[PDB]
Amino acid sequence: MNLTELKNTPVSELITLGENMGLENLARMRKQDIIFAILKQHAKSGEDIFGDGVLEILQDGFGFLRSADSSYLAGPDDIYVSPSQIRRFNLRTGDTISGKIRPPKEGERYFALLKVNEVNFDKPENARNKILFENLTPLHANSRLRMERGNGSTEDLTARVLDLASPIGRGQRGLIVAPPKAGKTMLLQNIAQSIAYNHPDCVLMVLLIDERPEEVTEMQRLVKGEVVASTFDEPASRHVQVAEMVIEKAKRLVEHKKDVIILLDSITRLARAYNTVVPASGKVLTGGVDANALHRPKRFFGAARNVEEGGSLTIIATALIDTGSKMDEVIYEEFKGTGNMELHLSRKIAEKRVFPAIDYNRSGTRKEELLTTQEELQKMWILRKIIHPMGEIDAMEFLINKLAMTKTNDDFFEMMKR
Amino acid sequence: MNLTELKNTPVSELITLGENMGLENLARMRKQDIIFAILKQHAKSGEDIFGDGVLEILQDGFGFLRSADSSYLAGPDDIYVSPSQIRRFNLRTGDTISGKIRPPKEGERYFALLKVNEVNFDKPENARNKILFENLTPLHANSRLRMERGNGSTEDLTARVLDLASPIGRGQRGLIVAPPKAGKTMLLQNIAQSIAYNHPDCVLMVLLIDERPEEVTEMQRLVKGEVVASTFDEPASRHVQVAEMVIEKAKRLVEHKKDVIILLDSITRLARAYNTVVPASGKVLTGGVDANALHRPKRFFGAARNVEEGGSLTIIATALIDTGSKMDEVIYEEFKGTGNMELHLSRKIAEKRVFPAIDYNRSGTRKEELLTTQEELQKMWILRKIIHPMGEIDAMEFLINKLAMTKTNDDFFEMMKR
Ligand SMILES: Nc1nc2c(ncn2[C@@H]2O[C@H](COP(=O)(O)OP(=O)(O)OP(=O)(O)O)[C@@H](OP(=O)(O)OP(=O)(O)O)[C@H]2O)c(=O)[nH]1
Ligand SMILES: [Mg+2]
Repeated sequence: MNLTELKNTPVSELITLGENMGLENLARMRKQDIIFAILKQHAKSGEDIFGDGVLEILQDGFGFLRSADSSYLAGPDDIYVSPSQIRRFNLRTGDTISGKIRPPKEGERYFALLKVNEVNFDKPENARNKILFENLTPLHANSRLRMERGNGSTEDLTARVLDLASPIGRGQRGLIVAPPKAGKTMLLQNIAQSIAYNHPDCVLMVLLIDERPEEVTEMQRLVKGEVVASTFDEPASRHVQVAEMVIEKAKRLVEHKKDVIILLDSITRLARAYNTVVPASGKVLTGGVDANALHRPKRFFGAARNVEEGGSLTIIATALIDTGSKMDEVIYEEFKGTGNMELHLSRKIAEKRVFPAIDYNRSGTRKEELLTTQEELQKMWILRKIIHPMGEIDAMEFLINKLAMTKTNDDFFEMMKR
Repeated sequence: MNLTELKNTPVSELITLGENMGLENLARMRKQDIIFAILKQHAKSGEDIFGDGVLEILQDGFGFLRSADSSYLAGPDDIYVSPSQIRRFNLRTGDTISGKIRPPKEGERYFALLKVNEVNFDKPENARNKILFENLTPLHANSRLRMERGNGSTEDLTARVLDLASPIGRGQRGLIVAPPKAGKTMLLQNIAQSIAYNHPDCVLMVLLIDERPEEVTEMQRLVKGEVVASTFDEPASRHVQVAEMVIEKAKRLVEHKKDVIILLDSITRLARAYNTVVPASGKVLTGGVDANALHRPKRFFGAARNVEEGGSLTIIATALIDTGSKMDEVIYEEFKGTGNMELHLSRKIAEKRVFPAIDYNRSGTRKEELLTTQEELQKMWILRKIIHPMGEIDAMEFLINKLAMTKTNDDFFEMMKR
């Protein structure tokens, strides 16, 4: 029996399946309780069960395989694995493990792994000789990630506008400056769709911190891939835990020669959660924040890199400014010159209901010549020269108007070449 | 007899009933005590006493059927339900149980439930199979709640202004930012009347926290619905208990595919009560608040959603700003991004005796395309474009002057189009 099959099924179908098996009252308790009871009954039946999850090390030394469909939330059905297994097969937090599951015997409040048959989509033995994450050297991004949809639809307009504004490559550490009511989500959704279509091989995971519960559903419906989020109901501990699990899973994927892309929703929310969770170091920085608090956001953000051996790790993050909270621009002043590429959004442009509201003159990337070719580089340079004089809002209007008349980016290339 | 109808009777009628029943004193006791005495005297002869109430589950195992007449205050007349009944029918806190009761026996001082005949306005068997609230899928609000009644009276001006400014829908999570002496109570009263008029099907509850005793009675005599309040002369535990009972009752009602609307007089007062009642976690933010504390009010605020299966939970809570306290400031600080609808009251417009004192430029709703039609949305955009250059007080004066001339918002749009 497949645990993920039960998890993916709707709750009503789970209740009906349990009632067919029996168990009497099943509707009232949560989904995790339902799946736990159904799994226990099926194990009592005798048939072997196969389950998969993402491993995590707890402070007690034990391992837990959290599930992605629950946004890595601890639950009664969370498989728990002894440190003996971790010693037997070299494992750490973020690893994806699939195998047969032991029924919960006396003293077993959760399910446990009997035999492991898959580690990070690979055999257990082949995971021992892999190299850690930052043992691999950091290298400048060189392989361009093309996120032009190419269908000519209105959705592709923002993708190509950001592409000529500031190209994004594999392994880059992007940064988005998003004032309130600027279209941050309407940009993230398009970026996620472009990544999922143009580059299906790369693993796409979306991390949302301090989000509204209603937006999580639309994010997880629109994005083809893995969406994990922590709403504002959950404490800062949950935000930190989900962020750490996501970054560790990405690092483990990179170590396994996989290419993974992370679309972080907000650096500011993560930094606030980290400031809340960490103990005080005895020194209070400006704005009621801790020096040690700001370190772990840097640890999360700096993992974006183009590994010369196994692939890339791209982390696109968005910054919140002019929110009113002073810790927000404290975090901004911490990350002034950290991102490889920076895209700036403008509130005044968004006021006229013309989108995308970006500042083309400000938005740009460093060492762009590596990602693009010579012709693209000089074309971008002359475009910067010619749209440099006119105002940013008129610049955006002219850009969207001109890209509208052109089917693709090459049509624009030939248009400004004449 | 029925306990609820006895509770609804005035105190003098209760004393007369106790006297003609042949019971002495009953004058200087509280309402609950005289109710208990009357119930005991009638129970000595039987006649199958009835009673209903909202279930509050205590950690010891058993529960109590509180009444909304006393705003769920603990009293001698509360029905006592044993854990056996809570186990036979799956009952959680907030369930509305109605049935016959039995007189207390030797060794017990509370009336006990004898035979349940209604749970959540439904048969117990049907209520046992309901899906839990947490398993329901949140969604963006799409069904509008039109405040305007079209009467043309000067009271409808506030409703029409608010319909133009920040449209609301079933399942919204609204926030009213009100400085002191701006007119929040009158606005809440008007919203309650508009809801009771236009949408009689929705369940309307008005929750007042730390309110003055006279305002409580004013709201109870004005609002056509359920009003539960806890005055300032009560411990913060009382505020916490009342808020939790209200939210649990709302969740149970929503589980039955019902639309529930909750108007919260102050999220700031609720946050203060939670901060007082919660144990200190050792990390204290600016102003003396505990980061652990604000997790509980947020869970109250985050329950507002539009359930995909059916029903919705609208929560319109007022936030107090510029009250002269840093703790209230940080409480509002932690709550900006949670709401999908905001309405900003202005003291500058209030001091000129121009009402409603609504800051039109700084107030709005998120994703208004779903609630309103295309023509309504474009007309609203035209009006916003017209208003935007004006100052807040001039804009509100002009808007109210133009709005009073006609009767309905549609005719106002037609006139402005010309
Ligand atoms: N059709 C279209 N709309 C765009 C586009 N780009 C931006 N927008 C609009 O910009 C708004 C999105 O802003 P968000 O980033 O979602 O809001 P933020 O709070 O900054 O981030 P968050 O969603 O919390 O993570 C939406 O309008 P609101 O009604 O929510 O703003 P309004 O609320 O003023 O009515 C979008 O419709 C685009 O390319 N096409
Ligand atoms: Mg956001």
